[PDB]
Amino acid sequence: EDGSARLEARTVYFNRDFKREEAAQGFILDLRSGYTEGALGFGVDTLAMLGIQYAKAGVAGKMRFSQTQFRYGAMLPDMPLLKYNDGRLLPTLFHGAQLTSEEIAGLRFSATRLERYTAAQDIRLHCKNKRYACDTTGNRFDAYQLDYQVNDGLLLQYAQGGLRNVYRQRYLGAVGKRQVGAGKLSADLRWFDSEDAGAARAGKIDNRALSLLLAYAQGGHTLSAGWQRMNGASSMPYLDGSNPYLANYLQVNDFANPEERSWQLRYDFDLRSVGVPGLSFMTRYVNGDHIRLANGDEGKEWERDIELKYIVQSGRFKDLSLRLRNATYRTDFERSARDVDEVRLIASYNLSLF
Ligand SMILES: CCCCCCCCOCCOCCOCCOCCO
Ligand SMILES: [Ca+2]
Ligand SMILES: [Ca+2]
Repeated sequence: EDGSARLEARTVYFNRDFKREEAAQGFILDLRSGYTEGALGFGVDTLAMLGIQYAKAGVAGKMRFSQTQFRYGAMLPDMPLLKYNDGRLLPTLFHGAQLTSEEIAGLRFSATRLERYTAAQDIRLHCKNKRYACDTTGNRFDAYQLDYQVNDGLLLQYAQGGLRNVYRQRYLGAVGKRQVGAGKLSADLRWFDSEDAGAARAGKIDNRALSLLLAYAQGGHTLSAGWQRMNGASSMPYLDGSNPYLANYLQVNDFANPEERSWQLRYDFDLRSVGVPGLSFMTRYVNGDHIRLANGDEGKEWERDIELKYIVQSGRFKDLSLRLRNATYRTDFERSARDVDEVRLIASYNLSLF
């Protein structure tokens, strides 16, 4: 790029019913310099965050030549093996190195090694509901990825890596949109293959994760149907501070328990068409079963989400975002412990500093 600077103010109220509620104000500072002039360019990236008391700050250096770029330092990774999580006050912060290269157009290559992270400690296996032991650590996290954009309508994805001494994971993706005929048809195919690696600090891990999402969008209306399936002894592993990149990753639950199968229905409505621009509505529903409980029994769970988003169109407060997120989640196993109603209210404003 030729830079960007982005001061973000984030107001979030969060209510959970099992009761427990929280309110929070956050500030995210994101500065990406341009590159110095000359064949090999240099620049700097800086993250600063402030919450309520959380205070955190990052720097990364970057170089660039041709269509290739390297970065070292503080980082928000966004990729199939690690989707950084956007669902608390201040994002997670990883530390390490990233090389990307796209010298042949439509063919992108990426490599990434992560030493540390800040929710400033060592990288962790996500564990937040049991199975995988908590505080399972890896020395580093590596990923390598190849993106082939076959056409305007189709993108192929391979990726590979893992948390050293916990797990290795492979990934295939295929995304694409197609006009047909007044609206636009979309398919999103994701596959993950994971197993324990090295010392197996978590220890035995065995999982294949498949998800498929299909959408049809015409006017401001969008109907989406998803299908997700887990195979093997294990749940799908991923990093603490990330979300698993699956079709049925919802507000509260990931549907990625062992041997779990689930389906989703979702509807998105943009009311720019009814003449209330900046007003968007969403509702989705996932049903899951076939969970192999440590019990020996089968588990069933479902979740329904409702969302409202409003972007003010004009005024001093123009482009401020109001977002309402509601989750209802129920199981037939460990009901007290994991049933929830959740309400997230989010007010967010991005000031461009340039
Ligand atoms: C208990 C009803 C809560 C909200 C009612 C809204 C009904 C129309 O909106 C559709 C999405 O809401 C689904 C309701 O969630 C809990 C009941 O589950 C129904 C599954 O469709
Ligand atoms: Ca600059
Ligand atoms: Ca899980």
